[PDB]
Amino acid sequence: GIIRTCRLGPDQVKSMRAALDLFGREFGGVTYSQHQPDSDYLGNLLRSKTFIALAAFDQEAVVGALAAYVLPKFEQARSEIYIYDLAVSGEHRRQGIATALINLLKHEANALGAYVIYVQADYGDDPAVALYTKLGIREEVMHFDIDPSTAT
Amino acid sequence: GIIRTCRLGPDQVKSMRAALDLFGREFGGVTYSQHQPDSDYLGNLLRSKTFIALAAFDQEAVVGALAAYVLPKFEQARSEIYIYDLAVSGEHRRQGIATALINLLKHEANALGAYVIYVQADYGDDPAVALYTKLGIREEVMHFDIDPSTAT
Ligand SMILES: CC(C)(COP(=O)(O)OP(=O)(O)OC[C@H]1O[C@@H](n2cnc3c(N)ncnc32)[C@H](O)[C@@H]1OP(=O)(O)O)[C@@H](O)C(=O)NCCC(=O)NCCS
Ligand SMILES: CC(C)(COP(=O)(O)OP(=O)(O)OC[C@H]1O[C@@H](n2cnc3c(N)ncnc32)[C@H](O)[C@@H]1OP(=O)(O)O)[C@@H](O)C(=O)NCCC(=O)NCCS
Repeated sequence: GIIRTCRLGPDQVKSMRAALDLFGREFGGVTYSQHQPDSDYLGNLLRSKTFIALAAFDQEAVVGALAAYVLPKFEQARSEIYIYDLAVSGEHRRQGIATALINLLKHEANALGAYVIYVQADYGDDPAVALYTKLGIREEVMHFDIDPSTAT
Repeated sequence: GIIRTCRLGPDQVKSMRAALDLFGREFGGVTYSQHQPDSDYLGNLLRSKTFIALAAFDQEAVVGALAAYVLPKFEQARSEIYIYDLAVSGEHRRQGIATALINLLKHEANALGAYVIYVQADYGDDPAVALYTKLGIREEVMHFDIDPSTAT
């Protein structure tokens, strides 16, 4: 029960595949565990300045993970970080794991001169909504999906 | 009134600064026109595979612009495109400009193997909401902002 948090680098594709499994198990979409990208693709993601993979380790086991994207802005020299997925092992809930990964993300943001971190949640994901409401400021917005298949 | 649409490259920082002015004027935030990043920063954005700047030209004038981010996914070898800003000159509305830039974005998505394009709107931006409702599928969601200043 000694938890370590870190940002994965491209030497850690093995721990990254294990974070992928955590997502699949926790979101029900094992979508995450078959059809995983090959090792070069994962390595290339971990090499980018614009993708942030964070993990919490129990021993060598991955018990929490967070994937976020850095969005370098165009109107001004500044950045925003967008949390895409965040999961914690079911056997490890209510132990501060999600909060520690978010805390590490803030340290990553500060190093990047990113001025805000933001994350989105569906109506009904009450854990998610409770966590983010404790940690940040809620706004409500609309999302639209567009199919590129219809290009003309 | 011959409109041309294209994706800017790093040789076109001049047209990109003009797209920045269109945003500032159209969103009221001229935030967009002072404090612009320097030319290397803009050039580096235009060099990335992960940032998409699209513009519509009347002569040499920029009359529409769209900034989007490609999000290479981690669970699977695939991508999503996230439209950040989209603006059209006030003297050029109701002429198909926004729709053409979105159409070009779909061609960019198809070339990238991106499978979806998505965009967000505030309750009350009825042009935006009407455009996106004609073009895609609305969902409603929550957004939370987190201040990295509080890292511990
Ligand atoms: C939400 C989740 C990240 C929680 O992780 P966690 O380590 O157990 O959270 P932490 O221990 O650091 O922080 C707990 C805080 O989150 C909130 N919360 C967490 N789980 C909750 C739950 N099951 N029910 C209600 N509120 C919850 C609370 O606000 C809580 O604060 P508190 O203990 O002071 O009341 C995750 O375990 C989960 O259950 N599902 C993943 C879904 C998700 O987060 N986002 C959508 C997937 S991308
Ligand atoms: C919204 C905006 C992109 C419209 O651009 P446009 O070139 O005039 O749009 P197009 O001519 O290609 O397409 C028109 C469609 O958009 C919708 N629409 C566009 N402007 C509208 C308006 N002012 N009022 C109501 N609906 C509008 C309609 O659905 C319309 O379809 P229709 O002509 O068949 O009824 C832009 O000009 C604007 O007014 N404000 C920018 C705000 C924004 O788009 N997003 C938030 C900023 S990031």
